[PDB]
Amino acid sequence: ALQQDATPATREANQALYRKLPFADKTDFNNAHQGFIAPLPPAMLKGAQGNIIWDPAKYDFVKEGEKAPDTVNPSLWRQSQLLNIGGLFKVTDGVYQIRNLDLSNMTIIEGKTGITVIDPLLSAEPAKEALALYFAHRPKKPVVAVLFTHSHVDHYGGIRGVVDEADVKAGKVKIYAPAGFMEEAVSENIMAGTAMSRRASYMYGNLLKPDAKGQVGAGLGTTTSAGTVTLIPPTHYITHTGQQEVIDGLTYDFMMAPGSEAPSEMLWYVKEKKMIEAAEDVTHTLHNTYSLRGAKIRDPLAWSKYINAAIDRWGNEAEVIIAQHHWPTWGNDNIVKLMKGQRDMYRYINDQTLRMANLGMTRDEIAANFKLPDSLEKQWSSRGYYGSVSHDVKATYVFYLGWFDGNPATLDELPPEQAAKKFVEYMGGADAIMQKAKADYQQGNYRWVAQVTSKIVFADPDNQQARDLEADALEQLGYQAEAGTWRNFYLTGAQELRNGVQKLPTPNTASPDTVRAMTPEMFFDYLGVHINGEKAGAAKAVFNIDLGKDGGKYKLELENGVLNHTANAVADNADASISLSRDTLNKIILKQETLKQAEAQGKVKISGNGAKLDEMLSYMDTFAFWFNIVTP
Amino acid sequence: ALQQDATPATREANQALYRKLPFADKTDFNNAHQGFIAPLPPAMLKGAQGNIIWDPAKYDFVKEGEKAPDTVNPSLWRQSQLLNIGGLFKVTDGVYQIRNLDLSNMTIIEGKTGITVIDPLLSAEPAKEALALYFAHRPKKPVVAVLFTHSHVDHYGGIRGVVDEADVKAGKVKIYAPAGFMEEAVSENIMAGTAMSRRASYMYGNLLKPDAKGQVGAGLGTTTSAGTVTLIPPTHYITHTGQQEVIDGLTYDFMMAPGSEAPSEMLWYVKEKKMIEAAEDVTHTLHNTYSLRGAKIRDPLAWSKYINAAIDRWGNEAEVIIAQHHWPTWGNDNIVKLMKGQRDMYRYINDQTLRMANLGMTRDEIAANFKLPDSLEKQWSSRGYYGSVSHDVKATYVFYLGWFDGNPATLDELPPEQAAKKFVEYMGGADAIMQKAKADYQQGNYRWVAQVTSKIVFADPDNQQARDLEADALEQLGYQAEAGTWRNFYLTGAQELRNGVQKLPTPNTASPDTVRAMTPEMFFDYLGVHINGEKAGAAKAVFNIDLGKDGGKYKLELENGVLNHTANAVADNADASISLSRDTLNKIILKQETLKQAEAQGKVKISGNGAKLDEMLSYMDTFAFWFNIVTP
Repeated sequence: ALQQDATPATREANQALYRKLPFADKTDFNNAHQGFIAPLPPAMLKGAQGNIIWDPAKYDFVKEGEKAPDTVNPSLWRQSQLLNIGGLFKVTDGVYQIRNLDLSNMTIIEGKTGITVIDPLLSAEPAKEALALYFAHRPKKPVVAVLFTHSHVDHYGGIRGVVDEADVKAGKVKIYAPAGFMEEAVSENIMAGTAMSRRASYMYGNLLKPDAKGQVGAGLGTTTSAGTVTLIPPTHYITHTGQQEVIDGLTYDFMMAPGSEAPSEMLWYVKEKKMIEAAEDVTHTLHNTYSLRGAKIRDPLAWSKYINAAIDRWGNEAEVIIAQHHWPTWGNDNIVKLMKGQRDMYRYINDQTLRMANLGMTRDEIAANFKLPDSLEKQWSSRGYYGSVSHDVKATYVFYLGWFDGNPATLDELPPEQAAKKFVEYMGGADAIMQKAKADYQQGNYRWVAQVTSKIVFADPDNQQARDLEADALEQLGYQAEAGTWRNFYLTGAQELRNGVQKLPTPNTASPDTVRAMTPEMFFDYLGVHINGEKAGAAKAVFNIDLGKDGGKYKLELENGVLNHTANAVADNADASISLSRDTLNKIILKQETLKQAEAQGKVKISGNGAKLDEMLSYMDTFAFWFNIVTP
Repeated sequence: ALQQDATPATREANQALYRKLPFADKTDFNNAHQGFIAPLPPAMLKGAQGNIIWDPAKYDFVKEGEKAPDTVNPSLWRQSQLLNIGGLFKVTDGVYQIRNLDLSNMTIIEGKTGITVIDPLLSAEPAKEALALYFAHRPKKPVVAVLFTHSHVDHYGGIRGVVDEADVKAGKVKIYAPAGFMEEAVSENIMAGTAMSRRASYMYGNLLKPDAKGQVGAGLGTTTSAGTVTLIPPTHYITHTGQQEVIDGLTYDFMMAPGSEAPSEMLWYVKEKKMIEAAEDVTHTLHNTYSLRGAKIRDPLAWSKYINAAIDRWGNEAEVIIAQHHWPTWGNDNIVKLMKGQRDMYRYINDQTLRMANLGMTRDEIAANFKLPDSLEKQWSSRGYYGSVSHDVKATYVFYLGWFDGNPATLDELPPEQAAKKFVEYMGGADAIMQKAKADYQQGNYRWVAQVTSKIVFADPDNQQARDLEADALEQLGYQAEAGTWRNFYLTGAQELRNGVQKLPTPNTASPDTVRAMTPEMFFDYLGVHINGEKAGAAKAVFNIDLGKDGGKYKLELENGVLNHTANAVADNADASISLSRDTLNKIILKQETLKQAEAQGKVKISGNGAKLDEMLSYMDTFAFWFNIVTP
């Protein structure tokens, strides 16, 4: 089928929102263009081959002055043109940012000796063209210190595109991260990785075409970079909310996330610049509450209290605020106005969800009856371009109560494919449903049209008349979607409903630096996820692993279709004892080497019944990427 | 209230489970009867106003020898007759337990000077009689120390029914607890308290009659006591996995749960008795993963590693294991066997749910294709009597991925009330659904019958003919339910359709010891949850709270229907300033006094616009306990 135009119902709904929000307030466009020095270099970025790492003109069709197309939400169109305002910018005296060279920004602070780089993007190569752009318009100076606001891959992924590890190991450069950086940075997307990355293709529009009926943006940033993920273990750690550090003569007043355990989130304030580093916490969008790789950040109340603490502290004298994802704000009364609204927003999501949940309302009907106060709804900085008030309220309900709404009629519901066939039966077959869905599509009830038509699709994936009608309803819901994430999910579902899943390349896997940072317990947990519990449910096998002076000894127990691991343990009844170095284990994880070769070359000694080890490894499955999402 | 008999489909499903499990293995009954000394006093434990705190004959119809009724699942009935084996028991030389005087047990260990009490039950009155039943068969000695295993009301609720706080301050009694006991103990059922306690009435069958057609047990125990909930703050804290303590001559080797820097749960090993304290973490049921009042404990993988760490430690020399629930185990071979089967189950739940997730399966689909190995299926200690495999597996998906399954047709559905009206319309009305659902009922498809019949009831709560057919299907699903919590949920739901919800009294919310331990920030958060965000959206007020030495000052900013609070701050221009003692505030929180009554006695002074305070307080709703669960 073909991509349809906007229906009268969609145009009317988009037009109504265009007259609801303060579109006349061009304050954001003025802050975004402020301090502009130079645009981004014109050409794309490639790795060894022609694989595209970044395209500085992927969303050129989102012109700054042009009216929103009938197929794009007028609010998302405004954020997307505000988003593509990119280049090298000057925030204030001696601090500079490179925007729209990734999903996030890169901040460069100048000191007495050299420069300080903050959040060196998700990949090394975009971080390189960003630093080379800064040095194309400012004096050449050494990189003295690097900072990590969060402990996630979109904050540290390009560390060695800006600094050298030999200079970090030689003490020439320092890296500052929160105390629990290493424990949080590794665990981001390891256990549910394949499910998340396939979900991410829907989320960031990688399967869509950048035009008025497809990809347009992601809200928090334009799109993600696809280069090399790099990691250097930090050298200096911030431990408490009252800590202070002197970086190149500049005083950094820090503040850890709500005094939890090994805090992984960080906010600071340069006293001389009067500048708050908002990280991802104070941005110009409602946040998803998760990270780029699915790791959760915090709950709405903790987010709101995190901001309220940063208002009582620094609020009376702060004159600059910068973030990892958007443009700065320069007025003190403007900055407090911004934080105050962000603070109240997250507490409203938290407290009003708990109120209606205590009143007996279920997850979906709380999100329906959720009305924002007039002063918050009109704020541009809290529009759901990345997150969404709808699914954040639903997520807040599932935070306090379970997945279960309490109604026993939903405790053991039928699975999607079983229920669909029973739904189609009770509605009199596909043709009967089609006759009524076609009439609900005229009225613009695309949410309900998409819902019943999916029952036909899940009861019969071969019904192309239904898949096309569901895609049509999915497309209009995407045309009205204000969230770049919601729009990408809707249009990709419409794409794979008309055409089917496309086996595109799968941008490799884990990088050598993330596997190096990976801990042995995680690798053993990683192995247990691949064990087929059905095939291995009757097997028993015990192994001993010795990783030497860089890892230690581990006792592995396979039983009940389960792979347990215990550190600093040796089993006398081990079917086989394996002794290899961590470097040899790393390149085996990187698929750079096989276990069969490393054993034959003497890199792995397997003492005992080697047949048992091969038996366990045959119980392990492989995770195919392109699995069905919008279809069974 | 005409409750049906078991259908042929229900009898088939239950009998199939009988030929599936090792019912001939009566090992659990031997350990349940081991060490019996005396039964519980048959007299009921009545409250001050004649209320029932505990009934020792509540489940006398659950006889150990007789066969399970057709309306009770045979596996659950076996667990329920095991649960009613209560009284004073001897475990090993010098330690004793009282069982079935509460949902949990009370352990008493004899030292050189007196006795040591562990987990003094849920209420003071049962704990008082538990200590009396012990002293009815043992030399009278003073209680020397008290240990809390978890930081929840389930474990400390009856501390002062066993100990006097005067002797605790005078050093005559030491109260041991995990490091972060106080922070975790208070933040349980405060925010979503109303919703959870109402859902709890479904879970523990308090609205059902104790007979074969209704309430048979709660799996983890029979039921909960309804007495005075008390709390005395601990005196000695356990902080690390290596810490050792000599308590009344006996050596305790503690182990902390990993994850935080001040955990709230702990296990220990009494060296001189070769005994492991297993808490709730190694019992004879699959656990809910949450606590008694909703606060979550662990994910399945953390639960597995918790047991596994307690296996590496203490594993090969333990000769006795006791728990806060169920019966001990004595053979060292049997102890490791019990712990290993408990460990591998929770890892199986975690690792196998992530495997099917990475294969693209959704939450409800994973639970439907989830199958255990035969070695785990036969274990009695892993059967789902409290928690269940189905509901633990679904919660594990939500633990890693969100509530959203990825299908865009689920992202923005209709609320349950609007979707139900549209579903019934597409199905040709209620009577068309009824005729299909009546036939489905006779075919045994009770899960699907309750699902669509719920659409009728949510579209028309006054359709008593549908509420009956849904009740019939919910009733058969309860007769087949292996979990006492699921059975109570299914049967309480069917009861509230036939007769509706009968607003019987109220099951007591908070007690003075619980609120007195709350922090001022908690009361302000508790207040912000009650703010009706739509009556107070346009409202604006700033208040100053001063608690003096016992609390300090607080600035209460109130805009956008949001109650912000900031610690140790004053508002330069506030509507009113309130100064009162924390002891007076606790009287206002507990609804013993009001701020108008307290002000009429000079305890609260208000300097400013008191009528503005009266306005903002008028915006707060009262949470009705008896809200609708099975109907809108």
